[PDB]
Formats: sequence, C-alpha cells, structure tokens
Amino acid sequence: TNLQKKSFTLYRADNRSFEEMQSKFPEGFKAWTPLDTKMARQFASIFIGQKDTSNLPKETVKNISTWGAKPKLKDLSNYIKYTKDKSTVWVSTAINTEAGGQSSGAPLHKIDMDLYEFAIDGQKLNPLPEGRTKNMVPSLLLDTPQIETSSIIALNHGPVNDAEISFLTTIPLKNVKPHK
Repeated sequence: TNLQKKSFTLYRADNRSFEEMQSKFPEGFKAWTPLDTKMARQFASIFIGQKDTSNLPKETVKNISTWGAKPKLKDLSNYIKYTKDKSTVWVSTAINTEAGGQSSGAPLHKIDMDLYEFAIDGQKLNPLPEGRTKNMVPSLLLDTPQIETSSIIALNHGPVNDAEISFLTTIPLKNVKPHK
C-alpha cells in the first residue's frame, strides 16, 4: 500500500460569487448546516470505531447511530447518495463538472487539493493506491494520514471518473480556485 496524497480537482456546483467567497465566506465553503474541523474528525472517526459525534447535527447522528456500531464508507455513501437536503452537513463536490449537479447553469467552483485516498477494513484506515473506489467500498479522503489529525475530511464515492467527493468539512477558502 502507499500513503500518498492524490491531487483532487473537485467541482462544487453551487451559485456563489468568487469575491463573495472572499468576503462572506473567508474561512471556506459553508454548507446549510456547516461543521468545524473538529466536527469533521468527530464524524469520520466512527468508521475506525469511535463515537465522538458530539455537537454534530441531530439529523446526522440519527443516521450515524442507525448504521450500528460498525459504520463503513458505504454507510455514509448511501446516506449522502440518498440525501441532498438542508440538514446534510457535507459539501458535495465532484471529481468532474458532470456529477456536480448544476442547478440550471449553477456556477462551478474548482476545488484543488492533495488528499490521501483511504478505505476502512475491519475499522482500520488503509490507503487505496489501487484505485479511487471498489464498487461497495468508497474512499475516505484525508488531508492528513489520520482522521483525528486531518483538517480536511471527505467521503468520496462514485464510479472511477465520476467520483462524488462529499466534504465532511468546511472547504478551505485557500483551495478554491476560479472556474469559467
């Protein structure tokens, strides 16, 4: 296996002005119900056998607890796949401008990061040098090799090139780059 940062170029389909992102959202992209760096690691920690989902939205923990005591990427992948509502907490992006879901020409934003591709096996965090996902095994994207040490956490699930990267963290305003 290889612990290596993969260069992810994600596209957030959501109407926002770039200067507005500079002014109104100087920290980063905010979801309807946004979560802090801490809450991100509190979220993803569940997959490796942690239940420190404190302060996280009741709607989110509702789903988290109903996955059982052994949640995997697939469980959250399902949650995110079937849920695009307000109480989502995540910022859904795509590794292409296709799966972004542009609401009538909704401006795409180029998120540019270098994230580790991980998978959960027996509640262990293992890197995925082989691919981006394996059918029922989505990838956990971390900026730092360990969940509780990472400031950027995202749940990536898709096909090979149509991967949907759902950030479980406020996307840093340093990683947002202009798009057409």
